[PDB]
Amino acid sequence: VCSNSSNPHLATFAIPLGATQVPYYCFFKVDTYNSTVYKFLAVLPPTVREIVITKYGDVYVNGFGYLHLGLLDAVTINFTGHGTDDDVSGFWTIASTNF
Amino acid sequence: VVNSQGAALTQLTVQLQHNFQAISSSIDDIYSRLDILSADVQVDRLITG
Amino acid sequence: EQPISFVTLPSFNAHSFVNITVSASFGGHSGANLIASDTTINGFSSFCVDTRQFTISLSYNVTNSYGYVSNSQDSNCPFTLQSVNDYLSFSKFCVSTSLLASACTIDLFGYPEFGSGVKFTSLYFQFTKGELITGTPKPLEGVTDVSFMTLDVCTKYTIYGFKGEGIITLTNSSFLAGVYYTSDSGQLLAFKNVTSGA
Amino acid sequence: LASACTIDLFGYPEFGSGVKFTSLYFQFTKGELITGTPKPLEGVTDVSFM
Amino acid sequence: HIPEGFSFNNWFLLSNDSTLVHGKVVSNQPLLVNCLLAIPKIYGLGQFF
Ligand SMILES: *[C@@H]1O[C@H](CO)[C@@H](O[C@@H]2O[C@H](CO)[C@@H](O[C@@H]3O[C@H](CO[C@H]4O[C@H](CO)[C@@H](O)[C@H](O)[C@@H]4O)[C@@H](O)[C@H](O[C@H]4O[C@H](CO)[C@@H](O)[C@H](O)[C@@H]4O)[C@@H]3O)[C@H](O)[C@H]2NC(C)=O)[C@H](O)[C@H]1NC(C)=O
Ligand SMILES: *[C@@H]1O[C@H](CO)[C@@H](O[C@@H]2O[C@H](CO)[C@@H](O[C@@H]3O[C@H](CO[C@H]4O[C@H](CO)[C@@H](O)[C@H](O)[C@@H]4O)[C@@H](O)[C@H](O[C@H]4O[C@H](CO)[C@@H](O)[C@H](O)[C@@H]4O)[C@@H]3O)[C@H](O)[C@H]2NC(C)=O)[C@H](O)[C@H]1NC(C)=O
Ligand SMILES: *[C@@H]1O[C@H](CO)[C@@H](O[C@@H]2O[C@H](CO)[C@@H](O[C@@H]3O[C@H](CO[C@H]4O[C@H](CO)[C@@H](O)[C@H](O)[C@@H]4O)[C@@H](O)[C@H](O[C@H]4O[C@H](CO)[C@@H](O)[C@H](O)[C@@H]4O)[C@@H]3O)[C@H](O)[C@H]2NC(C)=O)[C@H](O)[C@H]1NC(C)=O
Ligand SMILES: *[C@@H]1O[C@H](CO[C@@H]2O[C@@H](C)[C@@H](O)[C@@H](O)[C@@H]2O)[C@@H](O[C@@H]2O[C@H](CO)[C@@H](O[C@@H]3O[C@H](CO)[C@@H](O)[C@H](O[C@H]4O[C@H](CO)[C@@H](O)[C@H](O)[C@@H]4O)[C@@H]3O)[C@H](O)[C@H]2NC(C)=O)[C@H](O)[C@H]1NC(C)=O
Ligand SMILES: *[C@@H]1O[C@H](CO)[C@@H](O[C@@H]2O[C@H](CO)[C@@H](O[C@@H]3O[C@H](CO)[C@@H](O)[C@H](O)[C@@H]3O)[C@H](O)[C@H]2NC(C)=O)[C@H](O)[C@H]1NC(C)=O
Ligand SMILES: *[C@@H]1O[C@H](CO)[C@@H](O[C@@H]2O[C@H](CO)[C@@H](O)[C@H](O)[C@H]2NC(C)=O)[C@H](O)[C@H]1NC(C)=O
Ligand SMILES: *[C@@H]1O[C@H](CO)[C@@H](O)[C@H](O)[C@H]1NC(C)=O
Ligand SMILES: *[C@@H]1O[C@H](CO)[C@@H](O)[C@H](O)[C@H]1NC(C)=O
Ligand SMILES: *[C@@H]1O[C@H](CO)[C@@H](O)[C@H](O)[C@H]1NC(C)=O
Repeated sequence: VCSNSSNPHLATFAIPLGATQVPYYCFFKVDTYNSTVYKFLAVLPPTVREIVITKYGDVYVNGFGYLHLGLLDAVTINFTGHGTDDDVSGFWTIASTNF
Repeated sequence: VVNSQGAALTQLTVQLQHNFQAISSSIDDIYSRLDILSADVQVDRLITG
Repeated sequence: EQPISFVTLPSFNAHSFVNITVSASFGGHSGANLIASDTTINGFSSFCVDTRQFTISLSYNVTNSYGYVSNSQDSNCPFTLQSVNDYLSFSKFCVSTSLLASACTIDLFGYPEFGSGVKFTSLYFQFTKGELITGTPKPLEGVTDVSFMTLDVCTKYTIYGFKGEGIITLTNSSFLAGVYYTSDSGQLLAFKNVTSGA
Repeated sequence: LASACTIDLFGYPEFGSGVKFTSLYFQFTKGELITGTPKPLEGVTDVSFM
Repeated sequence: HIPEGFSFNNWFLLSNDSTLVHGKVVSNQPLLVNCLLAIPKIYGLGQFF
């Protein structure tokens, strides 16, 4: 969940957000069957091109490997893909990469 | 022979990165994080190697 | 009088205080022997940090007839009790008084000068290398980005978990990959300002 | 026990804290008279097979 | 196999730490592809993988 200084609830999680409204402040919500906490890790970089996710929980942004997690099994993706939005779609290509 | 004489210098830098049974290869890193005694022993090992 | 430069990933002021408190008495049992000893981590037996910036604080509460108790620390982890306040970077950090897997042990010893010294307790640290956790000696007030540095002068710098001595300068190079560049000597000569790209 | 290594078992009930149940001690010597097989052999006169 | 004749503008090497400025290296990398989807529309309906 990422927001551009529009945090009705994340402001409670992080009162001193800082910076200004132009940069986007992203957050990871740790949702589970016991708690729904919200964590802050970093601010959105100005440019993002390639994002890689592994089966072992490793996420790579711009060839860095920012964060690592445990075992993964599935994922869900949603945006405004209402048929006619593919022209300005934010995803160019999605592939099943193998080592 | 020209490449043979131009070689045998690059590998001299390599063993600096090698760690000799020490926490890290950077002496400044070790000296400011751990007590003087074991750090001195480890840097003695490093300099001897 | 070396200026100090500290630069990490851009983030706001998220500071927390982790506190270990030890309380014990010596003058009741035998002078050289204790009666009761309690250790609390913010009033709890174990804790785990979550904020990017954290500060450790250790408090002593010892009672004895002599009134003076020598405090000593037995260290096995790569960092000591006070060394953690020297701009240290981690990814996961948890502290407990009980045994935990893949955790080193740090011991605290008290010598009330009565002739015999005793170990109050043992501390266990479960730590992983990383960037999301930073240890600062003091909180930063009115600071939007913790990173601060001085250019074109000799300075003691601590960048991305590596500490060195040198003059730092700006270069007119463009690169879209990586956050730092290293040579075959282990020297991190080139690093990029992620916010600006410089 | 003397000259015995320690093997530890840890249980994490997902409640937030994990504990060590106990410690196991093995006193072992290299040799031939003891063999460890995944399953018993039924109707076998000589365990050797190749 | 990936076809030849690609600029790979939106591709980067998978690195845990640092990056090679210039040179050559061999390592296991995520390059083998099973299927490719481009100009997409369906993930706007909560696509599941
Ligand atoms: C950056 O740092 C990260 C750490 O965060 C490294 O990530 C590790 O990468 C290695 C290499 O892939 C991972 O090791 C893999 O573990 C798999 C899981 O092991 C299970 O299966 C084996 C049997 O194969 C059992 O013996 C074992 O007990 C486990 O049950 C292995 O399966 C992998 O080996 C096999 O993988 C597939 C499976 O079919 C085969 O096709 C392969 O040929 C191979 O035989 C492999 O060993 C490791 O788990 C990762 N760690 C983490 C924490 O994610 C990165 O490697 C490092 N570098 C880079 C560039 O990112
Ligand atoms: C974990 O450990 C930290 C570090 O000790 C604790 O933080 C300290 O908390 C104590 C009180 O429990 C503070 O002592 C007094 O606090 C009063 C109110 O605290 C607020 O204001 C101070 C600044 O004045 C802030 O630092 C603090 O975070 C609160 O926002 C102050 O009014 C007192 O000020 C008096 O002393 C100072 C110094 O002599 C004088 O300048 C003043 O004029 C006044 O006379 C006093 O400071 C202490 O300040 C806190 N230190 C820090 C660094 O925050 C945590 O409470 C503790 N947490 C747990 C769970 O154990
Ligand atoms: C390279 O690395 C440096 C190292 O930190 C980072 O530099 C960022 O960009 C600029 C460069 O200096 C800095 O942020 C900007 O500061 C300006 C001035 O700051 C204050 O100056 C006086 C006090 O001396 C105040 O009175 C004044 O009001 C300023 O607040 C600001 O003008 C910028 O925005 C400010 O004003 C707007 C006006 O609406 C407010 O909305 C903002 O909230 C803000 O108050 C801006 O803040 C700072 O050094 C770094 N900014 C960051 C990290 O956010 C960068 O990492 C990188 N350089 C660049 C350019 O990215
Ligand atoms: C330094 O430590 C002392 C010792 O207290 C305790 O010592 C260990 C046994 C261990 O439990 C420590 O964690 C703990 O600090 C502090 O002195 C007293 O500490 C207690 C905390 O346990 C305070 O509160 C007390 O709590 C008891 C349990 O509920 C309660 O029974 C007490 O009431 C009784 O207090 C005295 C005995 O202490 C007794 O004479 C009374 O008549 C009454 O029944 C009490 O509520 C006390 O308030 C602390 N002070 C006193 C004078 O007892 C000390 O505060 C701490 N810090 C310093 C010295 O700075
Ligand atoms: C990838 O993202 C870019 C950035 O948005 C997309 O470019 C956008 O393309 C659409 C249609 O091609 C443009 O809409 C049309 O623009 C023309 C002017 O060129 C205008 O006359 C029309 O009325 C209509 O608005 C859109 O402007 C353009 N974005 C920008 C910033 O110019 C691109 O299509 C995306 N690619 C994929 C595959 O999704
Ligand atoms: C998750 O663990 C916590 C504590 O063990 C429990 O979650 C509570 O569930 C009740 C009823 O749904 C809520 O009213 C509480 O607010 C929950 N706690 C918290 C901290 O949010 C429960 O045991 C577990 N929940 C599961 C297994 O679904
Ligand atoms: C982010 O900024 C855009 C303007 O480009 C605005 O429309 C949008 O509402 C902002 N985000 C939020 C969560 O308000
Ligand atoms: C970089 O730009 C030009 C060369 O491209 C050079 O003359 C200039 O001095 C440099 N500026 C710096 C290093 O700030
Ligand atoms: C995906 O998000 C849109 C938001 O516009 C929502 O209407 C839709 O129901 C979501 N899809 C699923 C499967 O939740």
